[PDB]
Amino acid sequence: MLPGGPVPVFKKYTVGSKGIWEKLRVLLAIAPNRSTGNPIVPLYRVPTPGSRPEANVYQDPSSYPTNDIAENPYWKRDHRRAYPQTAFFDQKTVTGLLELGSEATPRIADGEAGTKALANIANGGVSFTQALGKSSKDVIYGEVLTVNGLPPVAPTLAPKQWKIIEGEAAIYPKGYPCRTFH
Amino acid sequence: TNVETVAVAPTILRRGGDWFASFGRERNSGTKLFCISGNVNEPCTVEEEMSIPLRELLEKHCGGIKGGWDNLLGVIPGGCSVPILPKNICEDVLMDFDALKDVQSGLGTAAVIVINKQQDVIRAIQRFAAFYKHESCGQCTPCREGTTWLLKAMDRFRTGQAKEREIDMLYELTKDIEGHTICALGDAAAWPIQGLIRNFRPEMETRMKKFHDEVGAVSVGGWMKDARVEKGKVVGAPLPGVHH
Amino acid sequence: KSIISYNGNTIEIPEEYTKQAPNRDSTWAPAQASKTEIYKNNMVRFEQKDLSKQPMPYAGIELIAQQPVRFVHGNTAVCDGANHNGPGAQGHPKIFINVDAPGSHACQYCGTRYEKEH
Ligand code: SF4
Ligand SMILES: [Zn+2]
Repeated sequence: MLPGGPVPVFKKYTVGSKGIWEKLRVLLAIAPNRSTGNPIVPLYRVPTPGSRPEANVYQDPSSYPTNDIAENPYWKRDHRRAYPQTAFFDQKTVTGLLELGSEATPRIADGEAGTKALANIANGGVSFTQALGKSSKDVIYGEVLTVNGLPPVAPTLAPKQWKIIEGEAAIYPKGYPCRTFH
Repeated sequence: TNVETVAVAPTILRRGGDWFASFGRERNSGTKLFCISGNVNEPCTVEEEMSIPLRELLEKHCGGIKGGWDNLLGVIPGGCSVPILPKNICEDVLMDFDALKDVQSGLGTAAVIVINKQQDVIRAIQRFAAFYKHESCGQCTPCREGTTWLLKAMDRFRTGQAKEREIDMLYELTKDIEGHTICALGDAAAWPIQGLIRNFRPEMETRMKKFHDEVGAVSVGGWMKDARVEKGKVVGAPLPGVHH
Repeated sequence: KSIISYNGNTIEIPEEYTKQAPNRDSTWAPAQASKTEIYKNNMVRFEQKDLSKQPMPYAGIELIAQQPVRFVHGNTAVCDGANHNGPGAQGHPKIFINVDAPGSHACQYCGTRYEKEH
């Protein structure tokens, strides 16, 4: 058998038949495994929800480092005021990253010279197409495109490599026009 | 100014200054009255040069400890506004500002308060908290409230009506005071409890185990399981400190 | 009771139904409408209806004056209207009443009173 059945009747929690009527049912049933579907009164919904003993012992559940009373400041587990800013990049802020570079790969002059170099781009001093044409191969092939020269693809956060299940594990047999992917 | 600080001054001026530098270590010069008190054989008040060792002061100018130097639980070398010291650190620590500061303490009015092993140090610290509660001017928030929380806690740790993690709660309660006040009394209300926790923790935990065995279990805040507000009062548990 | 309508006619209503509640006649708040002003303004919708079967719950302002005062040793009384019989809170938030002053003092949530033993 598989991890998903079939299972007999004496493990299903339904009200069945008893005696000769069970022998007759297993004779006259397309699938004797199957149940009437009526729940078993002693078990289902017993004890009633308004008489559960477990409500007197119940206590509000918690997790340890948040219920810790001593070294549990809120300003460390304040994840709302740590929210990530909505970054905005107009063509000005992108040409500066092109003509100049970035904190990881600087290409900028030191001192007030480089400061006014930033200032020339903050205003309309140099344009995006001008610095796209003034960009050496190492700039584009490594900061706009890839090192291989190919453009990047629409990224996936959590990639999914699909797989097919066929034959016996599958939900439906081979003949049917539906299949099963893991 | 302090009385002594001006009282000495005519003599320092008359007599040349340099000899005062000749007393004591480089930055802790001179003589300093010491009011010894407590469970000492011969309580006394004396004058000595600074940077004198604590042990010579305890043994010579007084009668030594009552019951012997190894019948020593701790010592408080500046009064209640200074954390207690343990026996290990009383063996070689000079009675100056600097070295006492180097063992996370300090010299106050140089009033030594000695405590044998026959005493309840926790009873001494809760008393200092009851004092500071009585002497808070009541102006700034942390002293007004924190002192009373500290009293309500120390009165429970005295009988064990607590959990172990309440001690780290208590350390945070002192840090809620140590720098957020106007005057220095808030720091003085914090420090001794920091010194008790730093050194004599197991006595607290042992009294707590003693409560858990002799009375019953306990939760945060001294609430037991049978505790309840019945008819205007809490009835299902002991209430430490309430005298009114 | 005979209540004069605005239009010059009268409105007869029996005494058991003019009381503001079966335990109290008068109103317990200035903005409360007395039953007479209610009827006098709304008889069109009370006309063929039976007043015995309309809701007439008891007032609490009179059932709480009956409750005996409680006493305590100290300048504080704590109240928490907790059932003590079933699980959970089931009451009202803890409130520490000062009771140093000569008279009784009542919780603001429930009206239970407390005194300083005298
Ligand atoms: S810390 Fe000082 S100023 Fe503040 S309330 Fe206490 S005694 Fe008053
Ligand atoms: Zn109340």
